[PDB]
Amino acid sequence: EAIVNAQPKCNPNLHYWTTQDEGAAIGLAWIPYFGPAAEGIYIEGLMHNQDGLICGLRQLANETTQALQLFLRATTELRTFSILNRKAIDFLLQRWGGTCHILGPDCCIEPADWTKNITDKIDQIIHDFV
Amino acid sequence: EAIVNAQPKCNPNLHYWTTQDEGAAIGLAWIPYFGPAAEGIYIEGLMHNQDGLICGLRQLANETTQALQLFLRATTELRTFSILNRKAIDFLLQRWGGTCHILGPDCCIEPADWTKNITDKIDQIIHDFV
Amino acid sequence: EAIVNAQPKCNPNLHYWTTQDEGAAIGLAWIPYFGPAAEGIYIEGLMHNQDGLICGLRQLANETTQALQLFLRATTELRTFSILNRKAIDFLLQRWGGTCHILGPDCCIEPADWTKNITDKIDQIIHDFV
Ligand SMILES: *[C@@H]1O[C@H](CO)[C@@H](O[C@@H]2O[C@H](CO)[C@@H](O[C@@H]3O[C@H](CO[C@H]4O[C@H](CO)[C@@H](O)[C@H](O)[C@@H]4O)[C@@H](O)[C@H](O)[C@@H]3O)[C@H](O)[C@H]2NC(C)=O)[C@H](O)[C@H]1NC(C)=O
Ligand SMILES: *[C@@H]1O[C@H](CO)[C@@H](O[C@@H]2O[C@H](CO)[C@@H](O[C@@H]3O[C@H](CO[C@H]4O[C@H](CO)[C@@H](O)[C@H](O)[C@@H]4O)[C@@H](O)[C@H](O)[C@@H]3O)[C@H](O)[C@H]2NC(C)=O)[C@H](O)[C@H]1NC(C)=O
Ligand SMILES: *[C@@H]1O[C@H](CO)[C@@H](O[C@@H]2O[C@H](CO)[C@@H](O[C@@H]3O[C@H](CO[C@H]4O[C@H](CO)[C@@H](O)[C@H](O)[C@@H]4O)[C@@H](O)[C@H](O)[C@@H]3O)[C@H](O)[C@H]2NC(C)=O)[C@H](O)[C@H]1NC(C)=O
Ligand SMILES: CSc1ccc2c(c1)N(CC[C@H]1CCCCN1C)c1ccccc1S2
Ligand SMILES: CSc1ccc2c(c1)N(CC[C@H]1CCCCN1C)c1ccccc1S2
Ligand SMILES: CSc1ccc2c(c1)N(CC[C@H]1CCCCN1C)c1ccccc1S2
Repeated sequence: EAIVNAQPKCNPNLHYWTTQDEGAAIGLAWIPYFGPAAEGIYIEGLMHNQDGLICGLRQLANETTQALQLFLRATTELRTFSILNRKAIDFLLQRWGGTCHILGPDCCIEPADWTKNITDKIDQIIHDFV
Repeated sequence: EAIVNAQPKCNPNLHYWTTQDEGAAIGLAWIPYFGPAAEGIYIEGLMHNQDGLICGLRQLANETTQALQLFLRATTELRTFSILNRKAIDFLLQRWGGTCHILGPDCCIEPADWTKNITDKIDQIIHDFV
Repeated sequence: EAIVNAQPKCNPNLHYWTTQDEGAAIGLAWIPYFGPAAEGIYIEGLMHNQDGLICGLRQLANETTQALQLFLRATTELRTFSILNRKAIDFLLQRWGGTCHILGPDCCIEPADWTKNITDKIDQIIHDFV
């Protein structure tokens, strides 16, 4: 489904903050006792609207809210950390949750290079005829 | 292993309640501020004992308790939400956790349709003989 | 990467404690009301330094701390239980997260036994010639 920004405005640039899971620690800075305080663990970056990604992203987050709110309504977990892990699992189950019928539309198996390994090796049983 | 109900009685019908992860929201009902209170988020349904599923299910839950209690004894999590996700992961690891030896018993790869794509395409190298 | 113990000493034996997820319960011992208290749920064992595993293990845990501390710094979860599950998911995504190109280096599909099922069944179309 296409994402069409339907907001009164779009800030086309995204000045973001995040954390780094394992920033190349400098010396002992990784030791909690010596390291940064809560305020100083953030990195920043600036992204522009190439391919319209920023305006699309603002619209996507907006459109995500209904399903996210409904998901939160139905869970009894107080804080939910597992959405991305569950999506990773669902990505795998959609592809590998059943028998992979080769050359079927729902089987992500490419036998290309290797059909050329047997059809190319027929001239070792037909052309080798003596 | 077969499930054999060994209870003094069986209620053969299951009047159930659950939640819907993303019920087709009507208007603004999905907004927590406007939506139902805790008591009003439930859907209901009624299932009968076709194939003996209800009596089997009551027995299954009964038999599950020992292993579930022992699992809970050994975890330090206060509330456990991850059992089904872990079972999904284990489903995948059992099938795809090693090398898939095609036509082996533990490899869920069907090369059927496509063995008929090469054995059917031999008459393009043997019957085409000129 | 090789693990080289660089500690002042190594205790070469590991007297360990753990829990058993589902110990073969004896009678009603699995019922929380009747079962062991927190102190009595542990099993023990003793492992020696065969293959240098114990000294390697002490070094591995030591070397793991930087990345583990940095991971903990960047999470907002108060208690983290999901590291091993996430590693299991990542194990699967590395192998099955894309299209599996058979006989490619990142495709864990063995067509061995079964290339001998078609190359062995050529003498049913070539040697059967009449
Ligand atoms: C995702 O993006 C959507 C588009 O920006 C957001 O839609 C907003 O939704 C709220 C309600 O949830 C609307 O607020 C209502 O506004 C009406 C009318 O407001 C004035 O404007 C009309 C002309 O449209 C005018 O004729 C009226 O007389 C009002 O003066 C109020 O009557 C309601 O009580 C209510 O306040 C927003 O207007 C609406 N925005 C737009 C641009 O349509 C949506 O909220 C976003 N989702 C999230 C989760 O943020
Ligand atoms: C799963 O289903 C099982 C089958 O319904 C449940 O088994 C129940 O287990 C409890 C103990 O955990 C038993 O309670 C005991 O009962 C005996 C005897 O009770 C009376 O009956 C005998 C005849 O059988 C009679 O001769 C006696 O004199 C008694 O008058 C008591 O002595 C014990 O102290 C204890 O209370 C249940 O009897 C038993 N039910 C059945 C139908 O066997 C099991 O509990 C279920 N699991 C869960 C987790 O719910
Ligand atoms: C993983 O294993 C590593 C190797 O065992 C551990 O390395 C330890 O790291 C701490 C700091 O994080 C060091 O403590 C420092 O020690 C120096 C010097 O101590 C004395 O020794 C030198 C000779 O090396 C001597 O010349 C000095 O005058 C000192 O008398 C202090 O100056 C610092 O203030 C600080 O205390 C350990 O020395 C170091 N151990 C070794 C064997 O190198 C590492 O800690 C382990 N990681 C975890 C998470 O446990
Ligand atoms: C469906 S994946 C997707 C969707 C939208 C955008 C992008 C990727 N990326 C990078 C992701 C970015 C997202 C926000 C947090 C920091 N990270 C790096 C980007 C790169 C350059 C300009 C704009 C954008 S927006
Ligand atoms: C091993 S999967 C399994 C095992 C037992 C039953 C069923 C599936 N289903 C539907 C599942 C049902 C379970 C309870 C919560 C609501 N959902 C829909 C069923 C359908 C119709 C009559 C009886 C049953 S019992
Ligand atoms: C990369 S997997 C790995 C790495 C190091 C060791 C081992 C496996 N095993 C068994 C695992 C053991 C680990 C500690 C908790 C209890 N369990 C059984 C072992 C067997 C016998 C002697 C030494 C060792 S150390």
